[PDB]
Amino acid sequence: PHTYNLRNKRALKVLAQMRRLPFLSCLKDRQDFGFPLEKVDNQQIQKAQAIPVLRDLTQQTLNLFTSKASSAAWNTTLLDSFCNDLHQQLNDLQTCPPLTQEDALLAVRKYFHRITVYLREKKHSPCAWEVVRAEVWRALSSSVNLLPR
Repeated sequence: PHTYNLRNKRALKVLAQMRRLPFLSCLKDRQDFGFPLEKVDNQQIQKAQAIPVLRDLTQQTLNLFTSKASSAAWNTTLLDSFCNDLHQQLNDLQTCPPLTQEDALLAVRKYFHRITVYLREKKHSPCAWEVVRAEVWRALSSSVNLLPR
């Protein structure tokens, strides 16, 4: 609960630094992605079941930002930092309305698929990448709501 928070702080700091475009540059590309955990309380999914969901979320985020398209869209030093942070998060997690755990996992999958399809359909424009970066930032910030303190 504690270490996930700390390294997620660092991940969010770097992901905010990765922004290249001024705010409000990409209005015509904005897109509701329907992140499935935006309103998911800790009463809904407990510690035993939140950890797999967080693990899959971290894994899919790492996969997204370690693609070749990502290497072409973002500063390489910041990418190194962000990807390393996500991977450390993954190692920590592996060391150990959506309702159940399986529903959460499947919904997270479809959400990252919507992100992939959006980027393809937008031909990886800088604005599409910025829309995705801000979306992932909000998802990562929301996700900490599934851990107790």
